[PDB]
Amino acid sequence: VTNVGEDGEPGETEPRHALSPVDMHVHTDVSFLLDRFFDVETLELSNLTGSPATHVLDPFGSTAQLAWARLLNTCTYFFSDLELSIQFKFTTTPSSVGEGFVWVKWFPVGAPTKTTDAWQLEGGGNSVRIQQLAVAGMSPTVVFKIAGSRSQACGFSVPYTSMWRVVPVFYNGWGAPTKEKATYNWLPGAHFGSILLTSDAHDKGGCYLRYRFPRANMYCPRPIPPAFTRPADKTRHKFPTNINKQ
Amino acid sequence: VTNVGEDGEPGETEPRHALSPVDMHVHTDVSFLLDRFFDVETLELSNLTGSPATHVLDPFGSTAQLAWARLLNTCTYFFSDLELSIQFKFTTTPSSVGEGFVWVKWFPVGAPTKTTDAWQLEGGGNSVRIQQLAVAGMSPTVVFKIAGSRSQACGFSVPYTSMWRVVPVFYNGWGAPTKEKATYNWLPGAHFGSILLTSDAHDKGGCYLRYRFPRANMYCPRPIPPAFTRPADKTRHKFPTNINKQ
Amino acid sequence: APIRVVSVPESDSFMSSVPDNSTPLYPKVVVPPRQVPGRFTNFIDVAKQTYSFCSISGKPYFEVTNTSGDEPLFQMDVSLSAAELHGTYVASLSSFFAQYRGSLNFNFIFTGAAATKAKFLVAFVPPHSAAPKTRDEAMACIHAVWDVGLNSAFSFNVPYSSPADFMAVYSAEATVVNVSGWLQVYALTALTSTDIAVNSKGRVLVAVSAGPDFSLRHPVDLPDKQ
Amino acid sequence: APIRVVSVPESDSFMSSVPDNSTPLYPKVVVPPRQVPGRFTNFIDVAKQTYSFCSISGKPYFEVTNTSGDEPLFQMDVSLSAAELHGTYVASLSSFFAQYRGSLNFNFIFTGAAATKAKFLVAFVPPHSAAPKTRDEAMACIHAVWDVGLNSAFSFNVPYSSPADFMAVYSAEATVVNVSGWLQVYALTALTSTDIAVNSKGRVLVAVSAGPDFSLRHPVDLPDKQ
Amino acid sequence: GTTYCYSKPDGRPPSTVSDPVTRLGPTLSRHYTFKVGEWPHSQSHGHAWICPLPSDKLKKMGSFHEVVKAHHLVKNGWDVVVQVNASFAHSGALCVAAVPEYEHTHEKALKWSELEEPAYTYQQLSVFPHQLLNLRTNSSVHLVMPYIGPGPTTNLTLHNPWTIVILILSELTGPGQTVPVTMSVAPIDAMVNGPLPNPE
Amino acid sequence: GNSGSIVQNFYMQQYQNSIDA
Amino acid sequence: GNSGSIVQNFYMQQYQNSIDA
Amino acid sequence: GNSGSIVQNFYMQQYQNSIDA
Amino acid sequence: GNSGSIVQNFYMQQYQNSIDA
Amino acid sequence: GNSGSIVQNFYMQQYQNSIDA
Repeated sequence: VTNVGEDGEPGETEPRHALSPVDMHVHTDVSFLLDRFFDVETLELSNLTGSPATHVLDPFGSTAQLAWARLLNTCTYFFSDLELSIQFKFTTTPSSVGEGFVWVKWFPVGAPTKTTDAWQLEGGGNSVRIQQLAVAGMSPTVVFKIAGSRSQACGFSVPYTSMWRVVPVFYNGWGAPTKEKATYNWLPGAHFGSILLTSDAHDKGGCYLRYRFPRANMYCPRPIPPAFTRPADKTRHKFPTNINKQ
Repeated sequence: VTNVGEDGEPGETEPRHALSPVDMHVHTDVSFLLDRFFDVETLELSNLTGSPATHVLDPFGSTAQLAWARLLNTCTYFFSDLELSIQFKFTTTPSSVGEGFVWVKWFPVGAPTKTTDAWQLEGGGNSVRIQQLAVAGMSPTVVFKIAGSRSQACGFSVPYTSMWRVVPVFYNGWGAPTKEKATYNWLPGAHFGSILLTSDAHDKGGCYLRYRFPRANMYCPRPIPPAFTRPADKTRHKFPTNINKQ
Repeated sequence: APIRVVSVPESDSFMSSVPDNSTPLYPKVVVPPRQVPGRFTNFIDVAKQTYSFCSISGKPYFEVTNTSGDEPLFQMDVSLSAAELHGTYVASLSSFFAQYRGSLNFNFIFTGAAATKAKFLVAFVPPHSAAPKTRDEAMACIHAVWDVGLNSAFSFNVPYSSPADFMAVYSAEATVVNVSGWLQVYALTALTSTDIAVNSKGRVLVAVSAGPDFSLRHPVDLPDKQ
Repeated sequence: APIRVVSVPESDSFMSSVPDNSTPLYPKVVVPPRQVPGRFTNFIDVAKQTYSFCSISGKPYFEVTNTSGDEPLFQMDVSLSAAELHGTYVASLSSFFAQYRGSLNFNFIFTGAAATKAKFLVAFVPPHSAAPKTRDEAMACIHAVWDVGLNSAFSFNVPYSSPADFMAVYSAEATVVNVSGWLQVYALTALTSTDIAVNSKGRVLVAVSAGPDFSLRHPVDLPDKQ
Repeated sequence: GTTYCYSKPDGRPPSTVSDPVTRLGPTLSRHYTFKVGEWPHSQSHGHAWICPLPSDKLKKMGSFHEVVKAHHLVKNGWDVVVQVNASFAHSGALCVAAVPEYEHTHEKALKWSELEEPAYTYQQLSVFPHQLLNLRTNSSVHLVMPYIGPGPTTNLTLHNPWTIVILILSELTGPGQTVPVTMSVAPIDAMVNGPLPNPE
Repeated sequence: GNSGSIVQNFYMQQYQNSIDA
Repeated sequence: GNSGSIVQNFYMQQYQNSIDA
Repeated sequence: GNSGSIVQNFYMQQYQNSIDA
Repeated sequence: GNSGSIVQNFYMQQYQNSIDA
Repeated sequence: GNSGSIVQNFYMQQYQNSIDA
């Protein structure tokens, strides 16, 4: 009704002159936001010996009070590639480790996983045994030493290996014919694969896993959960900040 | 009157032949002068644990008897980008530190700041906890080890993040509606952001912050304060120098 | 033949957001065609093309009754940290960033019965000593008269007015870049009905969208909950 | 395939002024348009287009009285470290550099009343055993006669005369590149007035500007205060 | 002679307000005339009358005052003429400058006052747009200043970009009486934003 | 989005990332 | 002013610095 | 098959591998 | 005299040395 | 004979070896 300004008639609104651009919406770009390293997960090393289990790279159903957790939960289907940074931080005395090789093995979505120490290295009496699936071969094996290491880390890029054209972040159905409470929001292979960290350190320290998601694509936006509580009616939340009145 | 030389008439001045260029005024160029690392500030590391406060990068109202301090006070409004060099110098025995990771986090102008240890790393019994805001994510996290480090430093470039089109080095007014002696030459966000240095070293040593200001622009020149005292009438200041009569 | 190289001091460090990729170890994987509808590339677009309902006292609406007048029915300070903007998409998306710029579009939807009618005055009050308490006070400001029964829905744009090019997403004790004023809605007339025993009150749903000039910059990490 | 590289010995060192940038960690920030008047790009321009007042005994001027003659009213040695150049922009800007080249422009402004008059002789005396004590001595040098009451202001250029292409900003015990001589101002006649009881003295303000050929090179760090 | 401070004024509306901007015409933002104070023989070089614009005299700016008072933000320049009333037997000189973001004022913020400038400041005040007022040559200074500030507009209640500094370089000598300092101020290209509530 | 080095293609487009069909 | 390497643009102009509007 | 760097030919084709006749 | 690398001009001629007038 | 890098001429032919007359 009437539309634009200053007569005050019913339905009439005053003039507004829209602002000019400046930032160009570059920062709200989906793939820009996800192409950075995020500290998601922290994990323990397995001993060289025994029958270790692989850790699945699935950052999807998180509750973590971190920016990547909510963000990954903003869409229904997701596709992206992956980059990893694995670091190693001592939890004991750094002089406990004189060599400290760490074998990292990455497995594509669908890879077989049973391993037991099976590859023997021999030298002057004593010997060392590594896992059947830690050896360098078909899938990537990375070996880094923690001892004098200036960064006690490694890192590499890996692609989207799932069989699904897109990863369902939410799934209204079951991933298996038997409909068990377990296979509910499920679907097999809705992830990035799995890794196996193995080392004579294992005690002595842990890791720090960071994910970077290059080439991200999101489908079907979903509601974004709050993050903070609701302040009192008619008030404003007040947070500590850079700006703030001294 | 008469103008040029040798008749000695009232108002007449003798001939002067201006000198030819040589240096081309390159060194008095504003952005050239500011694009170099300056040792401004020195600061303490926070422990990995607790609720640390962030240090705001504001080199503007300085009194320091250093060249960057006066220079930054030569204009009314300033704009430039930023580069940092953070170093770490032991104040105890270098052998106290066997690993010494230092987490650096930079925050853009306006970023929320409350942190408490919240990310646990686990390994062989013992565990390590880092701040909520030290983790790698949305804003830059840099991690360097001090132990064997050949330079115990890190460094990176960051842009102008303020919301003001220009930073007022001087402000005749208040930055908040409540006019408190505090908010007087103020204006929120007239800076480069803030950093958070966090480490198991914290005691054991400190840092050394150097700023470099690429792309500097200065507006409205202001008076430049003296630096030295006034010598006696009709004399000259005499300083130790490279040249000086042996 | 070996190239003279000088190792920078920031050498073996991490730096999380480097503009460069890591080395690839599992090449040549061709990914299946992903048809699938509804891909979005920028969060600002879904914020602009979509509306959420506000949280007025925990409900997505305010009420007018047959007894109203003077006092404001809805009042919220213009800051993304405002309470009534709590459950919204725009407010929630904002927590990922440090600064915002632009307008917010609010649209009120009167859901009172067809046999019901009322008129509202909605005002945008700029920063001031203290917020008006009655409508005769606020009506001096930018305002619009909404006569339901002309249009059941009404859109009002809260403008961006500030000396700064961007304002803070995360508010705190009032600063010059913290708050932009207040949005208030008054009842120009109380609810009238065909039978007050059947319809005594009507609810106005209030929804928010990002305005056409709205923008968000500076991604930030989540601080301790509060 | 891995490239043969040889690490230089100065390898992991710092070197503060390297002509190169650090690695960027927070890309793509478009900065708001900064209109704002009065941007300056080179300090030498503001030094040349601007004047400051000297510090003659703590005041920005020297005085002539109805009793003057012979002796010099103003005397300063030509060195940026001179006392009377103390509070000036040109002197203060100079402390950031090691060497200077060029002329200085001094302009005297007679602020004595309109009913007042006097004549000055201003001389540039080159390095010498010891500085003239009377004007008949100095008048053998480069000088100008300023009759107030012809022009109330008078500009005089102190030239650059030296075998070196640049001289030192930071002076010390006299060297061949330390000092360039003296600037003196004498009273050719004492102040005359319409009534000596009303106006007995008049003050000449003395201001300095960088000359057209003036320049500064070699940025230097500030030494211990003195 | 007219001195433009940094640049000439513009009538461009603030880039940062998406709400209606009202351009006050000349007949609305008129012109106001004040006596700044009296320059005496006792006052010494370095002494300055500090006149932030306007803020302690906004209440005496009639029309402009009424309009500004009712709105939140204002962008505008000023046209000021400072004069002095002295005889041809008076000696002395002032330096009247227009300073952006002037501060010292010990938080007697936005109040016209008197202070003693600190030497390097009075010596170098000429580095800001100014004009010398030598009592043997002239009696007026005319400065025109554009809007200036960290952002495209401000709130005059909390910020006064421009402040006029009238400083004594050469003390007053000659006839015993004082020299009154006078000033005309006219808001220029004033633009106003966001109307405030009714004052009940 | 977020790859700004001239050296981002040190490895071919088919080795560095996946390829859409 | 003070960037003289041929490698000063190893990272794009929009990644290395800010950009004026 | 499996050599994707632009630098895979840092050494000439006759130095890096064997050559078929 | 004695600078024979292709990389001797890694830094511009005005940064690396002085310049004659 | 036995120099197969593209970088074998990182240093000029007159700096790297001797020159026949």
